[PDB]
Amino acid sequence: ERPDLAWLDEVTMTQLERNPYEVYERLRAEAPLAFVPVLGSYVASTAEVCREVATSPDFEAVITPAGGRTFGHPAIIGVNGDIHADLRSMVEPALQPAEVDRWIDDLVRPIARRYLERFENDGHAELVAQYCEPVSVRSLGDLLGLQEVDSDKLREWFAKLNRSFTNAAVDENGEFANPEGFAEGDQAKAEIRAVVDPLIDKWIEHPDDSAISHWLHDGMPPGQTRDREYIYPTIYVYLLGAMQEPGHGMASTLVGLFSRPEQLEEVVDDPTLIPRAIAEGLRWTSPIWSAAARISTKPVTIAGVDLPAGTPVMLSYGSANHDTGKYEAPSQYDLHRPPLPHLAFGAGNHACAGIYFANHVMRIALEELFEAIPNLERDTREGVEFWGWGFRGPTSLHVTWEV
Ligand code: HEM
Ligand SMILES: COc1ccccc1O
Repeated sequence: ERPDLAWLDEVTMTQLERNPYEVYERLRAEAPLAFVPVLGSYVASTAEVCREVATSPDFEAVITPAGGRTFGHPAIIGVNGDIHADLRSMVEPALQPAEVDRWIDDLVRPIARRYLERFENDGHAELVAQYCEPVSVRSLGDLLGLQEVDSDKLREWFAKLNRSFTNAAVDENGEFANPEGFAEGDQAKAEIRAVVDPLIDKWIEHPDDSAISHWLHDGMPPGQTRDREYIYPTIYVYLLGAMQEPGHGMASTLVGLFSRPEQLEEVVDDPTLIPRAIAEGLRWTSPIWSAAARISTKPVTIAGVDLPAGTPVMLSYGSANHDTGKYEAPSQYDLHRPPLPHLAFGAGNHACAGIYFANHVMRIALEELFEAIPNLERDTREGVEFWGWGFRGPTSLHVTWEV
């Protein structure tokens, strides 16, 4: 429909998943808000357009079509009004900074040590599967009340929900081009129900200090609980992004540091620099790269485009965090970049609710790793591939150390 962008017709889902950067570099220059045919949606590629859409009074929350097919209703990321207010009040207590500070160290640090103890003397490791992912899911899983769900299973669930949620390709008629791509999402949800339904049964009659027990009971009249069908979509929100992204953030940070060996040494020498390294890592490869969206509630003009009411816009925060109007050489990792606002946690009233928790999980994990293996080296016999358009991170991170 937009003639000068006819090249967008030839962009593929696989290309966006393998490497979205060239297409989005072109988008940021030619059309900060652009309809991408294979995604079937407008996409916002620049920091200005992403932040405007995420905070605009003329936009409200929505899930991308494949995300809605995966999570259903009411997922906290895609609802508004009183429902959203209730779901926010539901998840917020255990994420409050003063509360996190009470227990985050006794939570994450023994978990990090346990996973490190399995390989820290091996001299070689694949840190995504052996460390970054297990620490992320074990920390959150224990907080939720899923202590007895093995980290292998939690990692499998977030991988299947990832692929279902991002099964976004549409054909010439706007229909999903890969309809069998949702089946492993459906299978993951079926497995989650068989595991979590008996836990919910128990928590209803015998509440405890797990987060999910508090989702059932907090703020309810005496003897009442939130119906499980009302909270499961937000459980799924957690079992995808909240489980996956701290691991993505850690690993992308390590990859960025390895690309600046002078800066990796600095951080290992002075671990007070770990929060700064993580912040740049999230800017450099944003874990929730283009999974979020908003929908317009009235006619609105964005980046010169007159959008009718009811128009979805995908928020490609990962591209926004490479906006060359904001950063110098944003494709390069630079620990010493001046700290600026970034959009890796989103913006607006649907901005990330778990920032403080997530940053601590990533910080403690990297502190323990560098203490256990100060001579960590990237295994340059293998290259690092990143995968994902909706959610993005390294598929593996092979490392060595002397020893
Ligand atoms: C580095 C790790 C993480 C990153 C980069 C991240 C990023 C994001 C992003 C981009 C969104 C959508 C924001 C928007 O649409 O504008 C989001 C939403 C959310 N995240 Fe985080 N997230 C991370 C970890 C976590 C963790 C560990 C939790 C929970 C313990 C969590 C809880 C939530 C919740 C509840 C929402 C929904 C907020 C709402 O819709 O009102 N996140 N996150
Ligand atoms: C925090 O988890 C998510 C955020 C945005 C989209 C999907 C998620 O699971």
